[PDB]
Amino acid sequence: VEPVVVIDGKGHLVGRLASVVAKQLLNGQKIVVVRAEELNISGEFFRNKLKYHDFLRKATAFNKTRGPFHFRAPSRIFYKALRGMVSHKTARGKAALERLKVFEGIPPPYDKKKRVVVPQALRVLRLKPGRKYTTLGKLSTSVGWKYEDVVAKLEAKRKVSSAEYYAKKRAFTKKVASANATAAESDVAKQLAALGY
Amino acid sequence: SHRKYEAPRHGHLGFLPRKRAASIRARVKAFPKDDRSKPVALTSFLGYKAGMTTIVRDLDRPGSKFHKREVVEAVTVVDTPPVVVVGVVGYVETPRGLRSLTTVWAEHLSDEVKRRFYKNWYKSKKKAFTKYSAKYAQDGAGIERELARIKKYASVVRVLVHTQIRKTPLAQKKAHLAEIQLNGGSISEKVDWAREHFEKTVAVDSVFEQNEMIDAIAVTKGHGFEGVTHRWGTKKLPRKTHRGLRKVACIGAWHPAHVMWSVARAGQRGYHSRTSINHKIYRVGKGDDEANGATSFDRTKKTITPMGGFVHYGEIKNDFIMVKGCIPGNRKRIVTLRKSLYTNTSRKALEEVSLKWIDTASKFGKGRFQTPAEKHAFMGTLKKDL
Amino acid sequence: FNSSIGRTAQGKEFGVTKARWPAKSVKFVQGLLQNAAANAEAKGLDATKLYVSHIQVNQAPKQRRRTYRAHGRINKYESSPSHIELVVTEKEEVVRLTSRQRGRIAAQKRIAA
RNA sequence: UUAGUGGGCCAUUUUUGGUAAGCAGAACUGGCGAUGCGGGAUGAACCGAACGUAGAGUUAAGGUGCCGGAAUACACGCUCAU
RNA sequence: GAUGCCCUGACGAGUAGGCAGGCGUGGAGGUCAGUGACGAAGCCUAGACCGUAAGGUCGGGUCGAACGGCCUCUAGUGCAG
RNA sequence: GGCAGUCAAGCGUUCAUAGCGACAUUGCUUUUUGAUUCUUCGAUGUCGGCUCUUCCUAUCAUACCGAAGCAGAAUUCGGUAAGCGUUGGAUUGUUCACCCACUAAUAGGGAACGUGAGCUGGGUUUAGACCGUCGUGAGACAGGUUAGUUUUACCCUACUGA
RNA sequence: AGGCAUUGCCGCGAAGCUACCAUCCGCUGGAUUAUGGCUGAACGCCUCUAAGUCAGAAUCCAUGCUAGAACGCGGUGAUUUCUUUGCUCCACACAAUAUAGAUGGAUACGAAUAAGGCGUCCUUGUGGCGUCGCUGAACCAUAGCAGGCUAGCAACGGUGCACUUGGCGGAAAGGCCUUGGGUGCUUGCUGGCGAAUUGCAAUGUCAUUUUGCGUGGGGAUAAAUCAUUUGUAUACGACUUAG
Ligand SMILES: [K+]
Ligand SMILES: [K+]
Ligand SMILES: [K+]
Ligand SMILES: [K+]
Ligand SMILES: [K+]
Ligand SMILES: [K+]
Ligand SMILES: [K+]
Ligand SMILES: [K+]
Ligand SMILES: [K+]
Ligand SMILES: [K+]
Ligand SMILES: [K+]
Ligand SMILES: [K+]
Ligand SMILES: [K+]
Ligand SMILES: [K+]
Ligand SMILES: [K+]
Ligand SMILES: [Mg+2]
Ligand SMILES: [Mg+2]
Ligand SMILES: [Mg+2]
Ligand SMILES: [Mg+2]
Ligand SMILES: [Mg+2]
Ligand SMILES: [Mg+2]
Ligand SMILES: [Mg+2]
Ligand SMILES: [Mg+2]
Ligand SMILES: [Mg+2]
Ligand SMILES: [Mg+2]
Ligand SMILES: [Mg+2]
Ligand SMILES: [Mg+2]
Ligand SMILES: [Mg+2]
Ligand SMILES: [Mg+2]
Ligand SMILES: [Mg+2]
Ligand SMILES: [Mg+2]
Ligand SMILES: [Mg+2]
Ligand SMILES: [Mg+2]
Ligand SMILES: [Mg+2]
Ligand SMILES: [Mg+2]
Ligand SMILES: [Mg+2]
Ligand SMILES: [Mg+2]
Ligand SMILES: [Mg+2]
Ligand SMILES: [Mg+2]
Ligand SMILES: [Mg+2]
Ligand SMILES: [Mg+2]
Ligand SMILES: [Mg+2]
Ligand SMILES: [Mg+2]
Ligand SMILES: [Mg+2]
Ligand SMILES: [Mg+2]
Ligand SMILES: [Mg+2]
Ligand SMILES: [Mg+2]
Ligand SMILES: [Mg+2]
Ligand SMILES: [Mg+2]
Ligand SMILES: [Mg+2]
Ligand SMILES: [Mg+2]
Ligand SMILES: [Mg+2]
Repeated sequence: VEPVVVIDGKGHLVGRLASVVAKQLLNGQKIVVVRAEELNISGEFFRNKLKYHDFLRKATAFNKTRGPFHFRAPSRIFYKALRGMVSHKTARGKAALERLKVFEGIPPPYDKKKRVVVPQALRVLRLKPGRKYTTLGKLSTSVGWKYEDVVAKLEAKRKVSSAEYYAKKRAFTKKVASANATAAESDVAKQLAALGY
Repeated sequence: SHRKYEAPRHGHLGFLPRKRAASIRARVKAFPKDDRSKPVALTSFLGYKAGMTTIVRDLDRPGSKFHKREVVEAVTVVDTPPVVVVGVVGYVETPRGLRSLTTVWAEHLSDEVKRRFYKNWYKSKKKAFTKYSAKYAQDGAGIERELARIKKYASVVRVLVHTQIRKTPLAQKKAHLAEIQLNGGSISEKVDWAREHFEKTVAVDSVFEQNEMIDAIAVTKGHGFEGVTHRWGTKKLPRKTHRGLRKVACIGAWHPAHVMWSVARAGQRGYHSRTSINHKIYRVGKGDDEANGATSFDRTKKTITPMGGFVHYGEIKNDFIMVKGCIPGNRKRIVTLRKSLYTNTSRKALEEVSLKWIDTASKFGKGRFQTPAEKHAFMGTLKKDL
Repeated sequence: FNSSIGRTAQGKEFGVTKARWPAKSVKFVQGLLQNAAANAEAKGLDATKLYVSHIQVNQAPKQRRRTYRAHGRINKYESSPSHIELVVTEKEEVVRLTSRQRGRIAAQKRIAA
């Protein structure tokens, strides 16, 4: 419905989110994912580290620059999951992946835009409580990502600015909701209540 | 089947590819960790390799068989005139790494530096920084705002310095320009320091001291296209070998059906960037000093320049650094000296060094005399003297 | 026709690494430009505005010698001659609409006025 | 009346030699060879189904997170694996 | 046009192989009182038409002396190895 | 063939299991050799060594540990571990073997039984020759012996540099 | 004083190249394995393990070191007229261009989920009280020739455009907010006039790029390469120097 959808990666499961994003892009919806460092993977940390090490073992024996390339940043781990669920060697697949952007943290311009979630991929709605899970920032750091602290510093700053914004809107929402309550018990308001408004 | 006898591989896969460095000036790829309690200071310096010579000193190493005995030691002399500061760069941390936010330049740049912005100086109209300098007109609020930017946003500050290559004996007139990181102080203190040194010189004695361990970053001497025997150190094949013997006999198994990146092959040798660590400073020489080759034990008034000049270099009329042993690069090559990235507390690192004698005979043959006077005494009068 | 020739800085003005100085070719082509310029003068064209508007080289019939190879064999050793030709030249410097579209265009102009 | 053929090979079941074999040798049937098509990623032989050229509908075997057409369907349990 | 016309129902995989109906080439008998220096034959042609196909037909360019349709006869009669 | 389990009668002063382990019995491996004959007979160069890279772990050494019939020292059994090393020689074409010696240690293997347009050509394996046995003879011998041409890259890729 | 002897031969021999045959140099953090532990249930005891947790290997990941994506990115300097009036920016036309796909609005807390949001009160708290959820099926916008021309009423609100005021924003800020006046519009309410024939539908053309070209207004006044030259470089290109 929106011409761009900005998904807050936080608290979502890599594969389930990947599967939904992949389908959305193939259907011609532009998507942006933010906070890829807060994304989860089911399974305890150690297991997921072991899986990443198995992946690091894979390389063209006669020349390691010929791939596979082992990207370490959270955003690129998510991009790998996605790229695998799209026919990325076709022109249609290349077009589909041009409709996607993934970021650690929430950079401009997306810091002042609404962020949605994807309930079919939320960890809190999907995992049985008690099952262990990995957070992707921790995983990324353990396999050589270098910017966990920078993103954390920048996110702390953004959240200070954001809390101030919210405090102001929450104040303006009182004035409105107050002025709407005095408008009740007018003829217009009673007429509207008949028609379901 | 398994190789019949084991041996270590030839050469180190951490220094690949063995290609020609991208510039003649090797990049400092890491600066020391900043302690912001300390006063503001350069973390590195630029110089030119003059040559090597020889030193005597007494060894202070308790437990050694050579404790309190004279050793002779090779040294390397780097010609280090003062660097001029001509700008600041502010870098900001990002999730994609450090990015330069803005540069500010000094109002007046010398032709030594201006030359670095041209490939054809003689034909040019010499317009570099002509519009920029006019930013300093009025109060120069344009500059003040750009400095304020750096102070507001930057996480690391580096000064742009240039060598005074005019002060060397080199034929080149175009100076080398490099960013050096300021350690010590707050970001505001760092950008102030830089502002109060625009157009001013910085002397090597400000940066380095006697006994300090330092790192030498330089492009190594070039040797052009080289065979596998000298480039990798592989074993020469037997004299009976048809089709040549300075080779590797087997460049791989049948599978993988590809030559592997780990096999020794012929190609460029030398002109590689290298960072050699832990060179102890044995002397910070003054240029003004007429006795900068003399010691407490050898009171002979003389400079470090050996009789004849340093071969392929010249005199040394400037401040210099004398470093134990050898460093990458050849005579005349730009070299970056850097402060140690760690705090070495070896007994080797902590030794206070005092030179008994510096050799100053000619390096253009089997020099027998330290000075012209020494020669004239031993020889006596010659026919040309009359 | 440049496989395994050498590299040279004089290629840079044309964007290439591979260039050469084929003197025998150059001489033959300059003889033809001289002939074409003369021919243009005889027709009374303006020599200042002449450009090479067509130049074309074609393969002429080979000329055959032989070379002697090891083990008593013989191989060809042929010339690859050319036909060249050139020309210098003086420089010199209904709508179908449906009724619905017609109706729209009319309505559009009735409002604009 | 005349052509080609007179090297076969595979699967289920029965079966001999052999430690066994994608091994050797028989029995009955079905196949491949001579055969595309849907499925089993891929594959002579397996599953479905055998083929003029088209249109519509419905299905087989196999499937329906995404690659990929089709329920991130419904239901009861089980399972956490350095 | 009875080898025609038409009605009805069913069917259509295929190597080796068999048979059938056709297409094409050099030459022969017959015929169209056939085409042609006002352009025969040949050749070129991301121009057109007919045929399931073998193939046939037409336009444009090039060219210069012969050549085709149909009914039959006959073979040194069709190439990717 | 090689390597590993299970059971536990016994051995182990005493005591099944520190270390071992009979009678049995379950497996794994493809560095043995067989079995087979599917691929190649209009040819995939046929032993070994030399050179060089990389991989496996069933670990000889080195790191950190558990066990002991671990007092110490020495050693033995076991774990995580293939990160790092694993040699110089006498005789033999040797692979294998064997001995001397050094060593922290002289572990085992794979990669078309890695690697001949990389070498070498000692062996084998054409044609010359000798011997022994065999054969009436021509001749035979997975028996011994001696002499016996080792070709081509300028293409594509791969790799190394530019 | 020299030639020739395929460098005639011998001794020394600088430079260059070079040798465990020479000299120098070879980093320190984090996370783990085995293992040993802590707290501790299951199982009223016990238990290193189940939840949770400590130490820990030649391991792993960083630090450091080499290359730098020839389709990754940043900062910064100078950007040619003096004559085909070349370059640039802005406004305005006029052409072309071609779209990975506008058709009312991408509508901003953070954190938790065996818990929260909002409001409210006070002893300001891990506080008391109330209320909400059970999906955005929302909220906002939304009437007028694709939206005309006009007359009033009521408010002094809403909203567009250009212009100003002050501020904040460097993660990719290139946007958010704010002052003031101006000028439109107002469907908050009530009037008047227009619309036809696109013929019973036909996207029935309303967006967004990229580039050129012509007008007017501003602005700026270089380099690189070849050739020559160097030897810190080199097969050739390339590199590094000088003019
Ligand atoms: K081998
Ligand atoms: K060449
Ligand atoms: K028959
Ligand atoms: K027969
Ligand atoms: K079939
Ligand atoms: K199939
Ligand atoms: K069926
Ligand atoms: K896929
Ligand atoms: K006829
Ligand atoms: K065989
Ligand atoms: K064969
Ligand atoms: K040894
Ligand atoms: K001989
Ligand atoms: K001579
Ligand atoms: K306890
Ligand atoms: Mg890395
Ligand atoms: Mg070995
Ligand atoms: Mg060396
Ligand atoms: Mg030879
Ligand atoms: Mg010398
Ligand atoms: Mg080539
Ligand atoms: Mg010859
Ligand atoms: Mg001959
Ligand atoms: Mg027959
Ligand atoms: Mg028979
Ligand atoms: Mg037969
Ligand atoms: Mg058989
Ligand atoms: Mg057959
Ligand atoms: Mg399968
Ligand atoms: Mg689908
Ligand atoms: Mg048929
Ligand atoms: Mg004939
Ligand atoms: Mg004709
Ligand atoms: Mg054609
Ligand atoms: Mg004629
Ligand atoms: Mg014939
Ligand atoms: Mg042919
Ligand atoms: Mg054929
Ligand atoms: Mg062949
Ligand atoms: Mg061959
Ligand atoms: Mg071969
Ligand atoms: Mg093991
Ligand atoms: Mg084998
Ligand atoms: Mg082999
Ligand atoms: Mg060979
Ligand atoms: Mg061999
Ligand atoms: Mg070979
Ligand atoms: Mg031989
Ligand atoms: Mg013989
Ligand atoms: Mg060549
Ligand atoms: Mg636990
Ligand atoms: Mg680059």
